[PDB]
Amino acid sequence: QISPEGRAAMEPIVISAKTMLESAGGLIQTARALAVNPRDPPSWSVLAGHSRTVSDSIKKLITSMRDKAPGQLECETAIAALNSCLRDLDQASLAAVSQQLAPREGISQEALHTQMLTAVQEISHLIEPLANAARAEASQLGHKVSQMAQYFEPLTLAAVGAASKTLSHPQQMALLDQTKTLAESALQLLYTAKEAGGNPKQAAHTQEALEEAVQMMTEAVEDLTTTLNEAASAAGVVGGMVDSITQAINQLDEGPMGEPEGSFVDYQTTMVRTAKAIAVTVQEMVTKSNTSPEELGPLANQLTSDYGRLASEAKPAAVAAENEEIGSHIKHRVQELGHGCAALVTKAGALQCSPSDAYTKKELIECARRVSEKVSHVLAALQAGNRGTQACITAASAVSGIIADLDTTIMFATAGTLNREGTETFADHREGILKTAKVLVEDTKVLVQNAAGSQEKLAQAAQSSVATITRLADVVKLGAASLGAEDPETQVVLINAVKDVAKALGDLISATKAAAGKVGDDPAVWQLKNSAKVMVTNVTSLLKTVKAVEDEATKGTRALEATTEHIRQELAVFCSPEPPAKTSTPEDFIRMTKGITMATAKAVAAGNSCRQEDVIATANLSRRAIADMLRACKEAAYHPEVAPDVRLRALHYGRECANGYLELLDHVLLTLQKPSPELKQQLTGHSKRVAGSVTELIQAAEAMKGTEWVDPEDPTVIAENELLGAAAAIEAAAKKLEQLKPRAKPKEADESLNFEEQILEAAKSIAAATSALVKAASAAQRELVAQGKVGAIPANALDDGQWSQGLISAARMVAAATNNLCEAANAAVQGHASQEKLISSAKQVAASTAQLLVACKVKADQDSEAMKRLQAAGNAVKRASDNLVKAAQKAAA
Amino acid sequence: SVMENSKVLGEAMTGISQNAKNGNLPEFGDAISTASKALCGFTEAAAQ
Amino acid sequence: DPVQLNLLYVQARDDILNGSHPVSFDKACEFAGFQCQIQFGPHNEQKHKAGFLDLKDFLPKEYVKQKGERKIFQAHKNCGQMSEIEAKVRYVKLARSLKTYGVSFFLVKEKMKGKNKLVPRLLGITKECVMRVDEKTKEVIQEWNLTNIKRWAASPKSFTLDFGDYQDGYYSVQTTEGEQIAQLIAGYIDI
Amino acid sequence: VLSAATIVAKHTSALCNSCRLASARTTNPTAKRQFVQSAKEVANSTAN
Repeated sequence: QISPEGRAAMEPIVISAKTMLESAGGLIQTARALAVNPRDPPSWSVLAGHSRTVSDSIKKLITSMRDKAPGQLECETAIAALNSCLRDLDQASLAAVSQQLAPREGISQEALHTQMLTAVQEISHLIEPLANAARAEASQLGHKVSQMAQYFEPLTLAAVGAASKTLSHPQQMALLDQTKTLAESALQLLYTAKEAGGNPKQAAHTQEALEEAVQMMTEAVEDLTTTLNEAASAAGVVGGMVDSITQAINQLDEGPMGEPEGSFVDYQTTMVRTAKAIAVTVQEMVTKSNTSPEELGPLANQLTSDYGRLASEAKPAAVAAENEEIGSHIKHRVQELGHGCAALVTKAGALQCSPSDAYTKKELIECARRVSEKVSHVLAALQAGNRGTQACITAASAVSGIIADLDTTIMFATAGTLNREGTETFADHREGILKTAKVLVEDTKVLVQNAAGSQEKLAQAAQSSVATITRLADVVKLGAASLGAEDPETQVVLINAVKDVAKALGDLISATKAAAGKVGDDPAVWQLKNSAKVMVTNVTSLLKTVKAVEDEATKGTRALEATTEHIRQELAVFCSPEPPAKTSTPEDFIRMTKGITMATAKAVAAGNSCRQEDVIATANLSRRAIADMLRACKEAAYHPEVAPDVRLRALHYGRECANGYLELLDHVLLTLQKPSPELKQQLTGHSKRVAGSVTELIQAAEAMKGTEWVDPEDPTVIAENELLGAAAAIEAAAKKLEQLKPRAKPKEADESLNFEEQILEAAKSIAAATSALVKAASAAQRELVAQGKVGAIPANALDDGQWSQGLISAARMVAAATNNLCEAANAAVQGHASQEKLISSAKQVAASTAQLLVACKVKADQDSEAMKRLQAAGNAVKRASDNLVKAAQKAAA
Repeated sequence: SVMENSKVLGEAMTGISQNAKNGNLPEFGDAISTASKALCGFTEAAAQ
Repeated sequence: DPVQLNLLYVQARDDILNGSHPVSFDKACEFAGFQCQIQFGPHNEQKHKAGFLDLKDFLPKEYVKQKGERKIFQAHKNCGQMSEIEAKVRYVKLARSLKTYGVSFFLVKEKMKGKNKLVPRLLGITKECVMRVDEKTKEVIQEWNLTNIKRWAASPKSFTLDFGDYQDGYYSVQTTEGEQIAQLIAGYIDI
Repeated sequence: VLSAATIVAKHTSALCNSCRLASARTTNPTAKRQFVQSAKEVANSTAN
């Protein structure tokens, strides 16, 4: 469409342009006569007059392009629009902090929240084309700011109405700040767009200021998003969030946007994990359906935001697929789950307003069961496609739980709960570890043979690899419990041998993750032949670890060879710069740094005693310390508050402290080779050289601290109050199962057999033991504050405050795991239709139990007055959990 | 694109005139064909 | 006076040690060198070595983790054979040279302009002017006359300053003691 | 023959470049499927 107003504005440009041709028309024909006659006195007078009519039209036409100013006048009106709305935010902040502004009783909160949500959604849809249309078209710049600046003037008017009738005073002021943050981000976006003007001649330093303003607006996206829908999820309002399913649907109806930069196998792995997360989330809401319907508010809103992540991940899936028939088969299955979840949220939102209603609960049961069968179809087509390491995603999630199964077992011996079970000895179970290892090398050998081929032999070798280690980890627990609790240190080196093998096995499948049916000339597929060769040296160390325990002359000699072998696997990727996802405090690194001073007293005195059992007690203490220290040297380094110049100083000091300790680990090998005391005196001299790197690691940790304080709170104070606070919480969790009546109602009871009575007596025996276990833990720390073993000095408070923070956590994580098991036992009697949930709830309640027993035994003994009550009741927890574990294998299968 | 032909046709105001002062007819005639082509890109830019 | 200026030096040193008087890192190192010049007389390079004394008596706990005492010992080389009274005079003069002396200072948490981030700042109030001071550099970012500031409002958690049309935008901070700030502002009734 | 064929083979790549801009911007997947074999049959005609 053409506008006559800009047509009249562009019309003087054609005036000087057409008269330029008029000055050029008479010029050449007068120059045509000059070709015949070179010397004519009136000809040079009119030829200069011809060129003057050109040049007078030159100066007017050139300055008209600079006096055009496209998009310059319209952005100035957006400045006054932003200056007006900011002054609206000024006086609203004055009135609401004084509570003097009268609200509007006619208008509603959730009606205003629906308007403000839709306002930002139309804003956010314009921002991503705005950055591209900035540099491309200068007339589009004034065009888009006419659309954008007109949005904020009723949006601020909609904001001041909801904030006036907002009851919560911290919530009534936080909405003004993010709108102020949204306004200034668009104001700096106005500053970057006006200064650049969409000029490709202008340099890229303005373009980096544009992309900074892109992330400034993207910051204003998620701040305004999460603050308002969660406020709507505080009520039972289903509006906008149900439209967000449609707003995820219409982008799928747009079709393939373009060719993706990532691989088809990369986005397939991101889909199957997010599809696994939403299936257990709605199954969690089955438990919260009849029990606590008020908790269902932000649960579906979390599922609302995750479905937008699901649609965005599935957006380049069709183009990345080889067949459009398979790719279009995926995209409709997303909307099938989108239709079912949309009925799931709006029925629960009315159930949020009506908690006493039970028919909507039963109506929510079937549509949750419908999408459970529908989510089986969104992965069966992925199973039909040979592309995608779908078995490897199920492999890595399984062996992480096997690692979590081994996490319970490494804390069995350190707490001392792993007693000798019957007549089991090391000679009885040494071959079952190795006979499984004989098939393990053959499973490792065919992994590089299945590097190129079909998906059927690849997924069969992937599933048999998980079946190998699960057969291996069960006989590891048979061999670890066979040694007895009297010598716990050889139990630790037995499990940690196969634990680092499993960590090497988890990295082994990650080589086949990027290599699915592909060639082997790539170095990552050569790393599939190299990390397996590392695993070959680990599975033969597993042959040697069996040979280490069975004798005593080379007991700690052969155990330390596998200890130094494991550190070089860790130090290879530690020297490689890898930003971790987890953020660790530097105070946790200070606890691990000061622990080497106590570890040097254990390491040198073991070599001076020349006892191979004390070397294993050193090698278990050295490997456990050096593993998390290099993790704390990597996770705390990439914290945003930590300065980026001081983190490589700690990475340099952390590398050479491990290099100074590995040489110390090489010299205590010579102490096992040579019993001369002259080699023992060098261990005292080498201990300060590691401690010299420890003191530099301390001073590197001193200059990295982004927090204002070296410790958040006092360590002994909050550890004591949360101890007795969680002591009554388990007793409150113990009476919950007795409060739960048997499900006489046929509607809520999915399963009503007699094994629910076996679960309930197992859950009550969990609840009765943990009520006495936490009182054994209540007398444990009360003896720690009476005898005074953990210390109270402020210098060691950084070494004990992280333990005191963990003493709060592991008591509350026990209080959380006993809450989630009671949440599982609430779902067990009514029927949860999930076998793996009751397995995971009974395993984590034993995992937190050994975690708190480890957190209690730090700077404490195993045979205290309360620790022996922690031992007897802690064994009563595990024997009740494992009875519940085997009952959970048959529960809802 | 305007600033290209502004210096070309600005020189061609003196380029086609000085050759006619000397009578350099092949030099003047080639200067017209370059100035005409410069006006072709001038008009096609100004119309855009 | 060698006694009253010494007492003012002791008061300023105590206000440094509790942190009520904000100073930059180089000024803290120079004041720690002056304090060592007072406590140990003239400086000898053989006497001061690594691991000599703890910095908790010379610096607050936010400055003992800087690893700069050798720099303070380098400041000891800036001391030399300076006498005690001249060290007191230079301590009081460098204390009065900075704008933080005698000014009511409060550590606050503010929101960044454009960025959704919490940043600590310092608010310094006199009888006639208020100032914003950076946390790291201890530099006066912006000044505001009392006559130009129109109104002020407090909360149990936050505080704001209305400047009217003289300044675009208000000043919002998270103060747990802004009620005493507004009480001191209302105490400036002398026009 | 050879100089004019280079001008033709230049413009066939412009048609293959135009089909890639077309198929990335086409709402209809049927014509996008035809856009794949469009530049393919250009290469099937030109290289022969």
